Amino acid sequence: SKTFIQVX
Amino acid sequence: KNVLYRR
Repeated sequence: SKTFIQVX
Repeated sequence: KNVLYRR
């Protein structure tokens, strides 16, 4: 599972 | 669990 956590 | 970050 590819989780893309956006930071700003 | 592929935790990646996108700025």
